[PDB]
Amino acid sequence: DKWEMERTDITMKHKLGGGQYGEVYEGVWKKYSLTVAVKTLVEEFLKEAAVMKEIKHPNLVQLLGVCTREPPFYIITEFMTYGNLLDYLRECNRQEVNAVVLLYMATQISSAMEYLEKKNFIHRDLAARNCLVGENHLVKVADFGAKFPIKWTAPESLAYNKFSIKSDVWAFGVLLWEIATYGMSPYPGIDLSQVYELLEKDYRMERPEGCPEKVYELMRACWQWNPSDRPSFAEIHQAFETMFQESSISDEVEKEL
Amino acid sequence: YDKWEMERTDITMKHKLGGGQYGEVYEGVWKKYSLTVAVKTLKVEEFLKEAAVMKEIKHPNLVQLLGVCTREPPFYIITEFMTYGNLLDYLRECNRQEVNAVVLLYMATQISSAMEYLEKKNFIHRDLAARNCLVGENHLVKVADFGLSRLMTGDTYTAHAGAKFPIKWTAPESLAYNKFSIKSDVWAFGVLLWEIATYGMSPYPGIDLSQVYELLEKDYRMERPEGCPEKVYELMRACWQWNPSDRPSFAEIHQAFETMFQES
Ligand SMILES: Cc1ccc(NC(=O)c2ccc(CN3CCN(C)CC3)cc2)cc1Nc1nccc(-c2cccnc2)n1
Ligand SMILES: Cc1ccc(NC(=O)c2ccc(CN3CCN(C)CC3)cc2)cc1Nc1nccc(-c2cccnc2)n1
Ligand SMILES: CC(=O)NC1=NN(c2ccc(Cl)c(Cl)c2)CC1
Ligand SMILES: CC(=O)NC1=NN(c2ccc(Cl)c(Cl)c2)CC1
Repeated sequence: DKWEMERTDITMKHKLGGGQYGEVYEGVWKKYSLTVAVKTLVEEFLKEAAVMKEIKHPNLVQLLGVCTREPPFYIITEFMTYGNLLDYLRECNRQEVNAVVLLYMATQISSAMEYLEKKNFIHRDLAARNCLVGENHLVKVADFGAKFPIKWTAPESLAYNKFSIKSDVWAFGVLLWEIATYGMSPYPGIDLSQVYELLEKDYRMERPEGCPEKVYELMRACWQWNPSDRPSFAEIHQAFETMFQESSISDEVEKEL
Repeated sequence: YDKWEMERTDITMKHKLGGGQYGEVYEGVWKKYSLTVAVKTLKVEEFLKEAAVMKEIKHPNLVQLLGVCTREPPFYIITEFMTYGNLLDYLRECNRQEVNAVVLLYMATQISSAMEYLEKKNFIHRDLAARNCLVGENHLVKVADFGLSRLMTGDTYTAHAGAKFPIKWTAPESLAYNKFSIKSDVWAFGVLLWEIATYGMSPYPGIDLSQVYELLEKDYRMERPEGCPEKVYELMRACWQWNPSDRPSFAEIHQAFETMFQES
């Protein structure tokens, strides 16, 4: 189909970010001299390729082409010039990447998730390490990959192996906490083998330093024990666009002073 | 239909805002931009007079009209939604180490900037108070007018001159001769300043409404509240000059806050 391209069109450079993403390489799509990202390799691979042709949205990593006729196989996406969000936040300049920016990043991510909610997709591994940063603080959600990230995992997935858009809502709340702490690890110091029983007894992380009340209110809503008591991503996204607009106006008033 | 008219199906109506706190105002969604909005509904000339007034007011610190639905009943007036609600309850509930002196200065500055605009456009507010302001993310403050004398029960509004007045916000010339002007808004702003410095205490605490007029005419004024800076208290007092023409203009008040805010 339209997405198939010759492996010759791509100059495969070297493996991306010290291989921390696995078999994903920096590449050059030669006809356009365009730096791209290339996943190489089995039927899960083709399933991923099949899914990525079905999703398009400003804040989801954009598929550019595939190579699926003979090995080795390629999934080709855009290259995001600032890398993954967790490392960005951990190394950023906090006076440039300030509260208006942090809010902008959460708004974009909730936008991607509302889109996946709308098309009935589930993410299953939402976290800062799975998001990418471009120019102008553009953020796009991606998915790089008995092995959980327990600290991002909703109670019904720990206990019953049930995943849903609502367990992505749970993980979105933890991602908010990652943003608010510029990429600290959640539940600081807490034995991850006791997290399930702590959650069952209504333990949650306290508001991190500097986090706005309403953002923390949304985190706590994301962390409701019942999946059905959690907000939809449409509700979360609406709350963030409304906040982001208020914050942008306040930012301009402040500059004008 | 003019340029503000919007199709009803552009809005998802969700539920009464504050559950009826504000009367026939609903929380809604402007779907195409994923924005929460406030929607005022007619359960008529006065309704459309309000919409017409708001079509002339565009300022960062005033509530912004987004559209109206006037093709068939029920009629809608649509504005933005402010995440943190009204300023009075916000001040009463906030975390004071987060909402500190510089944020209070910032909120007063934004409110004075909105009133300077109303002054320049020759509008009068007539009911300026913390309960009529809204707070948004990143300490945004916007001035609104909810028509609260109709909705609010309690001692805030009391009968006077065949009307309802917030006595403790009302300038003397308005209490006495029912005369309202931008200078009686300047009086109310001084009281609003005192609401801010006290994180939302009721003005003239412990003094009965029956006493307020006589006290003000005999030159009583509220004391500087604990922690309020002296130059901010000086502005309050200038706002509470007995003769309306001795009160400062909102242009002057905003300039004074501008200067203060950048020295901090
Ligand atoms: C090279 C590649 C191959 C495949 C993918 N795929 C995805 O990112 C993805 C996102 C969402 C889904 C949707 N899916 C639906 C169902 N559930 C279960 C899972 C998610 C699937 C794949 C991305 C990439 N891009 C990628 N990968 C790793 C690193 C980088 C990268 C690193 C640094 C700078 N720029 C880019 N870029
Ligand atoms: C939905 C609506 C419809 C109309 C209005 N109108 C005004 O706010 C207003 C402000 C200034 C004037 C100027 N006017 C000029 C002269 N006269 C004398 C008085 C003032 C007129 C109307 C607001 C709203 N918004 C509104 N109403 C109630 C509650 C809320 C609300 C509550 C919580 C969070 N966010 C929003 N929001
Ligand atoms: C160290 C520090 O002060 N962090 C604070 N986090 N803020 C924040 C703003 C918007 C969002 Cl969405 C989130 Cl999650 C957090 C503001 C500043
Ligand atoms: C309880 C308490 O300490 N209140 C004080 N109010 N201050 C204040 C600063 C600027 C302005 Cl414009 C205003 Cl109105 C008040 C600072 C702190």
